[PDB]
Amino acid sequence: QLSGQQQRLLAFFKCCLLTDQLPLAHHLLVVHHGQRQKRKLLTLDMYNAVMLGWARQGAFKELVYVLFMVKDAGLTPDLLSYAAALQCMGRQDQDAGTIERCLEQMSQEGLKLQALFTAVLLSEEDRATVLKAVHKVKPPVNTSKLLRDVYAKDGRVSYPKLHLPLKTLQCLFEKQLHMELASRVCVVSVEKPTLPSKEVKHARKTLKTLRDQWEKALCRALRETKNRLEREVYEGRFSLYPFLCLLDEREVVRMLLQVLQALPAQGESFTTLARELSARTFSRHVVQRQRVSGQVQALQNHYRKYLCLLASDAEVPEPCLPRQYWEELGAPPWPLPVQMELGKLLAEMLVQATQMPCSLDKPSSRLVPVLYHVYSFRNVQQIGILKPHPAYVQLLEKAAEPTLTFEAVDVPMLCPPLPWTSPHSGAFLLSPTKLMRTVEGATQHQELLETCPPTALHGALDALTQLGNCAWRVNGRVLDLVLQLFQAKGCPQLGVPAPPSEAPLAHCQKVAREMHSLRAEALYRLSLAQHLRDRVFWLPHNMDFRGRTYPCPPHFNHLGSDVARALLEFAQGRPLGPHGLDWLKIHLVNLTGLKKREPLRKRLAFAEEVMDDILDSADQPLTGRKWWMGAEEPWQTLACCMEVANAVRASDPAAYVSHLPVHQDGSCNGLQHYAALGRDSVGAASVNLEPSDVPQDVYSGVAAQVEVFRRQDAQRGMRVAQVLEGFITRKVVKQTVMTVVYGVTRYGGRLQIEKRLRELSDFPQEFVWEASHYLVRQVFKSLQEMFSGTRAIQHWLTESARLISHMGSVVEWVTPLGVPVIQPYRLDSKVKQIGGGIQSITYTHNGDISRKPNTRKQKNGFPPNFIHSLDSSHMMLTALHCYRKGLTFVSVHDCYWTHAADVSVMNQVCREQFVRLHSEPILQDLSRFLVKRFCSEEASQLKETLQAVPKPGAFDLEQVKRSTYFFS
Amino acid sequence: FKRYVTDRRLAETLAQIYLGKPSRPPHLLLECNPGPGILTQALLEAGAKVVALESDKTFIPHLESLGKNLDGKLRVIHCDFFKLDPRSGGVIKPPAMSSRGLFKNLGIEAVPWTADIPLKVVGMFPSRGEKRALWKLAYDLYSCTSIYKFGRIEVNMFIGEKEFQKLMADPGNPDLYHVLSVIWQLACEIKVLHMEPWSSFDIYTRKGPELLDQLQQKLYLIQMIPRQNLFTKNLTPMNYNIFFHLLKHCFGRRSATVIDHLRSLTPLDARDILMQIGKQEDEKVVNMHPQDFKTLFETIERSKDCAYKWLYDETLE
DNA sequence: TTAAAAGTGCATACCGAACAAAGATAAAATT
DNA sequence: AATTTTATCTCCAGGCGGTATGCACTTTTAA
Repeated sequence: QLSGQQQRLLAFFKCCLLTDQLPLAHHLLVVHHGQRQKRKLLTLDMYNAVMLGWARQGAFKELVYVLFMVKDAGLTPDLLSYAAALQCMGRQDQDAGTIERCLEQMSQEGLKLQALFTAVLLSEEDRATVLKAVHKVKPPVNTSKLLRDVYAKDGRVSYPKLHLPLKTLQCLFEKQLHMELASRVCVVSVEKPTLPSKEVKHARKTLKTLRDQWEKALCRALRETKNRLEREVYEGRFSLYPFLCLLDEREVVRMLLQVLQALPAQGESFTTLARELSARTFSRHVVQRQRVSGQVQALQNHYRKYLCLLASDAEVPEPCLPRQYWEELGAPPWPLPVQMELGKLLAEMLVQATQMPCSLDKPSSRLVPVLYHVYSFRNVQQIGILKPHPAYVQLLEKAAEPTLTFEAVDVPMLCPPLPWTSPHSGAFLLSPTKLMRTVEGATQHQELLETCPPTALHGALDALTQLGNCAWRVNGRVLDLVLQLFQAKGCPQLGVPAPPSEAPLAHCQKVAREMHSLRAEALYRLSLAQHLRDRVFWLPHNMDFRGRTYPCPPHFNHLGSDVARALLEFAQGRPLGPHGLDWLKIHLVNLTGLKKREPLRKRLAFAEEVMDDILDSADQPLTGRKWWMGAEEPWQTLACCMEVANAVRASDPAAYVSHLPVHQDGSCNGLQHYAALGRDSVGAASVNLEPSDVPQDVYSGVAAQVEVFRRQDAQRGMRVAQVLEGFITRKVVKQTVMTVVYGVTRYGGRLQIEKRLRELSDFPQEFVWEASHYLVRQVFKSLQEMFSGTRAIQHWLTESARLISHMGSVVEWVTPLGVPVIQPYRLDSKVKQIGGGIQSITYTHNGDISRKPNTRKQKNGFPPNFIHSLDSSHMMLTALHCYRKGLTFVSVHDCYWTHAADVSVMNQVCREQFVRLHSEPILQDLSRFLVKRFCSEEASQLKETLQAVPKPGAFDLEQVKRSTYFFS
Repeated sequence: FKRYVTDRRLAETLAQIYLGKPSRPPHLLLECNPGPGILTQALLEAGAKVVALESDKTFIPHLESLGKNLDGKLRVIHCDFFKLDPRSGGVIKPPAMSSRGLFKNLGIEAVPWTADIPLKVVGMFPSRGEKRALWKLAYDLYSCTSIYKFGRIEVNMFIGEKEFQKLMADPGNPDLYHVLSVIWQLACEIKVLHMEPWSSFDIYTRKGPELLDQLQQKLYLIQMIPRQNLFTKNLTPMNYNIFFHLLKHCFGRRSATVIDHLRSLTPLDARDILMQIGKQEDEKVVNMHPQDFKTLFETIERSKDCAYKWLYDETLE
């Protein structure tokens, strides 16, 4: 229904409403209504927006005229059309006869005046004005079974508090609000400690003069473009004048200068510069709109009152979850074509307006563009690239600017996140953040999130809130060493990338390109860490389209590499107590990875065995035995050994307070859920889901079965086996089996087995094709024997997804918590493109519900998506039930972190929630939901595929509680 | 698929154009995909040193027995010209044999580019991979590696009608004038030696001995001998990537002027560069002669006083 | 006055190639 | 039915660009 021109005109009308350019919108509406063909584009929504814009001004005759046009067009006015007229009078102070007539006219529709308030999403000021005009004449709690215990007030609750005073928290909130209003963050650069020279001074002076010339040129270009688009408006044509009048001229100039300095020396695609410029424009628009509308003050007061809940000294009449307290205390986009067109115009204005001397070497007579438009060819296709002038790049690297620049969202918050009271509001104070990360035009996830019953989503939202409330801080002693390595020499074996200046010809150049990318990510993440070394910071969280949770700041979080997780540590602290030091040592051993097969007792003993190395590494991380670099994760092990040494060198280990996190990873979590759903007996014992004295590794079990098959075949005198002699190991077959949850097939696994064999020098190359074909079927038969319910579940899920896609609809399901999930896979058949002078951008209309479902990608993603949704549900349940007992809890998708003294407590619920999570009939409920949704309207095959659920195995789930290595 | 001759008269007519064209005895022939070997019989009764290069191992025994029975010079090396010298992998499957080893066991060695021709390569182009093979040959020739590593070698091959027209396209025929035409015509003196109707050959599929359109599609036997002065001071095998990018860019917008493409491709003054080559500013791309492209590239590359000349840093891929 | 050449709007096809591949196999596409 | 074709491992934010072609209409221009 939404055509290309219709969306653009509708957005134009709303933008004119936002910037109060009512004469322009009225003129354009008149022009479109004048022509017969051009009139059909207009719809009732456009008229309603135009008249609502006039209502805020109080011009009643304009409303009369637009109502006359609506009546002439044959469109029937709706409730909002009368609501605009009603709210106009309240500001205009008209006579009661008009109100009586307007109220009586609604009798044709029949809905009452309060029905007007309920049905129409009028603004609060609009609601008040409508109430004033009409006066002339005339929290729930979720009751789900799984979340009943979390939201029940009756019982014992020990919700924790922050460690900071209320005054300090309010000061930090003021700082965060100011930083977000400025919308930029300036960070000193960790690289280039100092460069005193004449040439750097000359480069800085030239750069400053160039930047002045560019800002003036871009101001003139902005003015000329605005005049051009205005004169196109006056010719009865669509344009983007209001979308350029939303922000100040100087703000857009600062925007474009920042984006230009953010362009890498290797260029960037036009469709990327278009997408990012539009997104930044929208963010600045919403921030400025909230600033001028006055909601900043309302948020400031509400937040200053709400901070008493989390403050240490402060208290509340009744402790509650932060969402509930926020609600009780008093609760205070553009279509994709428009966004794409707006970005291209800014990008073109940037490329055209800017100019630089061709020769900066000495005192060129001509000026050349800074950015060039080139083509990059990939097979038959081509890509537009905006590449900087190489002289400008040389000037940038010669200048050695001491300060980077970060967007507001990129830097971690300096104040606690806003509660996730609704999909619309949450996370950042002012900047917009969507709950489910997806593509820009995608609006089928938020639609389901908003249309769900308000109570159902609560369990998800609260969980995210807790994950955002967890404080953090930077480990100083680890960061000093990382900075020392990064600045001088680097250490690629450890993880610190080597500098570009040092030696790493075409192979040399490819190595140089990867190393430069890694060094750039490191300057961004180490600069952020250096900036936040003395400040407590928070990280908001948001979901993906399935249910997993990710931090919002991408450049610096706990989902990163070894250094990222090494620097972070809890800002608060807890005393070690009785069992804290044991868990610290077990965590150290787990990070080393040497004792993966041993029981907890053996790891604890081994930690005491090598204590001398731990002390020497902690005391002299770079001038001692340097044992810590031998671990699987060197930096995390260094941090853990430093913490353990500080704990054991204290007067009393039980009184020592430790900020270091401790991880309890799951064992093959995807298989752990396959086994639970299928009640697999042999598989459960393999995945540590059944109690045992020694951990059971699936990887080594598969390798052992493959080796047994190899010996059996070698006993038959077959050359393929005879070639293999001890070559089968968990290293060879780990990658093949870990992706079985992802749905890998024999073809895919063969490539990874070949890759693993390739490093193995002992193995003869001639047998690679035959061996890979052998090992593939051996591994697959091993998994079929160990995991049969897994295969049945995967087959049933894939078949149901394939039939659903064949029926013409995408696959959607409800998680056990209550969150609904829809799959974003559709076919890009019709091409969408926008014509521009520089280049014609090819874009995908992400929000097209008319596109046909993509059956391959739909049926090839259903099982892993379902497993990730269940994993997220389990994580949320454990997070909430840990919060109920005063637990700090942050999780990397299955790796639950907690304080050292608290680890055991987490385990006690981490298992228990699992036991109840699968206690509900997940598969039968999924089948019932899919039958009700996709089969209530060839349907026999779909109904039979969904009605036949695999029969559960023979297993008692309650024994997961006594399992010692379920999560370790 | 592939096709081989099934008529005595056609093989006889091919014999003299293949062997008597070089009046010099010592030219050996590196024949590709002999098939049954009737053409090899014609070339053997012609007396040439026919080195059969059979793609598979199926028909090697017959040809080898024929060559050895009369002590004839018919060495059926198991290799294919299509898969010759594959970059992927380190272990080479015998059907895809490295060029160095094939030439070492063959007995031929390297000669200077300015020197004379070492040998001649004959056969027929792949039925559906003509563009691919042409691009591979062009890349090898301009990079001075693979077959052309040892010296300039004629490639006397049958090619389809459409590919031949696209190869021989000129600025006088801008409909099909593309980058392949320029890159080949700057290097090889392409001349049609023979033209035949494809119904004469027999197509031997995977099982054994579209289709009608192919039969009616006349095949042109084309000879490609690399030019003596292709590589110059400025156009070198190291710089051929920039030239390839320039040619592929200038045909991205065929209905455009060279002066605007120069701005996208170089920071130098477009008008000043166009003045050196004696061309007007308002010159379309499709009106540029293949020699004019090389002259433009060499003119750009000869900037005496500047530090930057190009925007192809290999970052573009 | 009346008819039209010129122009604007949309979809819609068609073109442009480096760089092996060795089997299996199963659904989907083609016949 | 039945030969060919083509994909073959989930997510964490993603798409070729140009030229010619026809259509269906408004619009500046012909007498």
